[PDB]
Amino acid sequence: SLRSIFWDDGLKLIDQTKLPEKLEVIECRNVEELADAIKKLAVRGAPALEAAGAYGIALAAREREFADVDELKEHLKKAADFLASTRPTAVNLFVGIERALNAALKGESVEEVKELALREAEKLAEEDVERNRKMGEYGAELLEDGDVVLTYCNAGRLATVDWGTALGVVRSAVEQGKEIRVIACETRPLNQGSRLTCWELMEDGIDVTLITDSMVGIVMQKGMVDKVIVGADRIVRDAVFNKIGTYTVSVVAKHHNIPFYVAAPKATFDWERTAKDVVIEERPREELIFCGKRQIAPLNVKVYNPAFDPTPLENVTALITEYGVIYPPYEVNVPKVLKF
Amino acid sequence: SLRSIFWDDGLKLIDQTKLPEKLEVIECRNVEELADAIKKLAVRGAPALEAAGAYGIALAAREREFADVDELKEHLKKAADFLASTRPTAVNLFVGIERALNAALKGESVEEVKELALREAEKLAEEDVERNRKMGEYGAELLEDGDVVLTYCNAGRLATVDWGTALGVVRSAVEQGKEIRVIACETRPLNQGSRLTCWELMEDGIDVTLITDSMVGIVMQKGMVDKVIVGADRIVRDAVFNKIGTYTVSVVAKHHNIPFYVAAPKATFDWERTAKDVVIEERPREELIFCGKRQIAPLNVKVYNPAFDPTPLENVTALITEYGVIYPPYEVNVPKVLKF
Repeated sequence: SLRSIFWDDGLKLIDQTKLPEKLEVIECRNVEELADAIKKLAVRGAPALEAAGAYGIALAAREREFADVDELKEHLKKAADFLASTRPTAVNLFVGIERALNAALKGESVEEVKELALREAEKLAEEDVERNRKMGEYGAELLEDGDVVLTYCNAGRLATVDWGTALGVVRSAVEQGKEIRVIACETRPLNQGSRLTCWELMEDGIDVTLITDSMVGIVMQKGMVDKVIVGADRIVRDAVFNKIGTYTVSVVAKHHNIPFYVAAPKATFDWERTAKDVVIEERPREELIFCGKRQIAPLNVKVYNPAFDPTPLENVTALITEYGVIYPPYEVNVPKVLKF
Repeated sequence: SLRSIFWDDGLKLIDQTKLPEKLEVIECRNVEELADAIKKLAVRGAPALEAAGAYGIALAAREREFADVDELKEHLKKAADFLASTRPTAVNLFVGIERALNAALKGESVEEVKELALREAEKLAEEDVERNRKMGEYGAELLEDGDVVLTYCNAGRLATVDWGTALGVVRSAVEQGKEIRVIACETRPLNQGSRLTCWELMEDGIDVTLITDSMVGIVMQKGMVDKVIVGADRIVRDAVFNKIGTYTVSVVAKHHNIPFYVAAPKATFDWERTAKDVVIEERPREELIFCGKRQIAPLNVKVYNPAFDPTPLENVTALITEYGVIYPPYEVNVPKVLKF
C-alpha cells in the first residue's frame, strides 16, 4: 500500500477527500497547494501533518531554482511562516515546519539547503512509521486470535504516514497470524469511520463491519466486542481528548467490562496539563444541517458541535505507546514508561 | 399547529417526506392517493397509521357515489384489503382499517355507512390526541421550570395524530408556564432527530439544540441535561424497545444520575413477552453507505443496521402513560396502573 504522504519526484499525498469512492494520489508542486490540501483535510492526522510541514519546507526550497543561498533561506523562513499560519495551533504541523527549516538553514550552498530540507523531512516521516510499528507490536500483545475490535474515528494509516496508531495495533496482530475483525463506528458528523477507516481496512483485507455510533450500546449488549481501541488527539493527566463520541463509547465499554485502549505516541501526551486547561473548539454548524447536499435539519436550528470530548483515565484500561503499554495508576506509570 | 393527519372537508395529512425543508399538506381525494402517501412514508407512526387506515375507510365511502348500501359495503371491504396490503406488516394500519370497517358496516343506508365510517375514524384519531394530552399532563409533573430535556428519535406530533408522547410531556410542561429547552440527538441513520424533532419543536416555539448521537456523553459530562424523555415502540416485561441508540443514551444517563423517562400509551405494552421473545429486524444497508447521493462508505462494506435496541427496565426511572406515572418495581406497578 501507499504511505498517506511521501516524496517521489515531488510531494505526493493520498487525496482523502476523494475517499471512499476513489483512491487518488495528488501532487503538490507549490506551497499554496499543500496549504489548501491541509485546509480541505486532504491530509490529516498529527503525523501526516508533521510530515506535511517538513515536506513543505523541502518543497518550498525546490519550488523554483535559486542561484543564491541567502535568497533561498529567506524564502524558506517566509514559506515556513505561511504554512504554519494555515493553522497556528497545529503543534505537529509546527514541529514539522521548524525541524525541516532548522535543518535546511544549516546548509551553506543551494544544493545543501535543498538536500538537507528533504532529508530531515524524509527522516521525520520514517520515524513516524517506525514509531507506529513499534507501538503496534506492543499493542498486538493485548489482542488474541479471534478478537473483534471496536474502533472510533480513524486512527489508521491515513492519519499517519503509515501503519497507524489504533489500527496499527490491529495490523500488527493480523501480521502475527491472529484473526482479528473490526467493528467501526461511522463517527458523525464528518464520518471518518465510514469514509476512511472502512476504506483502509477493506483495502488491506481486514474484516470490518460498519455501524452507527449509537449502536455501540447494542453491540456490547450482544457480546459482539472483545476490546475497544481508539487513538488520541491529546492526553493530559486526568483525561484523553479524542474525536467527539469517544467518551460515550468509553462509558458503554466500562459498564460492560470491555477493555478500552488508547493508542498514542509519547508526543501526544501533554502531561503538564489537566483537562481543565483545555478548551474544546466548536466545528461548523453546517456539518449537522446538510449531508452531502441533502438538508437534514431546519436551516436555522441551533447546533452544539464540539470537536472532541474528554475520556477520564478511569475509563482507560491501558495506554499503548511506542515506549510500551502503560497501566494505572497513570500518575505513577506514565512518567516512568515515557521516561519523563 | 396542524394535526399530522386530519379531516376538514376531506382527508389531509402533513407530507413528512418534505420536512424539514418545507411544510406541505397532502389532500387525499381517493383511496389510491392515501395508499401512495402511506407507501412513500408521508404518514408516520403507529397512531397516525391507525388513523390513516380508519380515515381510509371513511374515504372509500366518499370516493364515488353508491346507489345501493350493499355495493358501498362491498366496496369498503375491497378498500380495506387494499389499504392493509400497502404495508402488510403495519399492524396498527390494519387495526384502524378493521375498526373503521366494523363500525361502518353497522350503517343500514348509504348515508349512515358513510357517517359511521367517518365517526369511527374521527373517534380513533381523537382518542390518540386525548391519550397524549393525559400522558403529557401526568409527565409534566416530572419537569420543573428551566429543565433542559434530552430526547432521542422523534416521539412527537409527527409520529402521532397530535401532541406526541415524549414531546407531548414537553408541550404539557411548557403550557404550564415552565421554561423547557430540548436537546435533540440527530438519531442516525435516518435522522428522525434532525429532520422531524427539530422541525416540530421549532415550528411550535420550543427551544431546541441539535447534537450528534455520540454527543450524549459530553452533554451530560457538562451537566447540560436535566432529564431524558424518549418514546417507545414496544415495552415488554424486562425492556423498552425503541429506535436504535436509545439503550446507549440510557447507559450514559444512568451513569450520570440523570432521570431517564419513557413515555408511551398502554397499547405499546406487550406484557406477555420478554426481550428474548422479540426479534430486531435489520434495516437496509444503504442507509449507512449513502447520505443524500454522497457516498460515505465503500459500496461493498459489511453493515450492521438494527432497527431498535432494548433498554433494560433497570435503566428506566419511570414510565409515563395516559393512566399515570409508573415507578419500579414494574412487575408490580405496570399491571396495577395500566389496569391489567
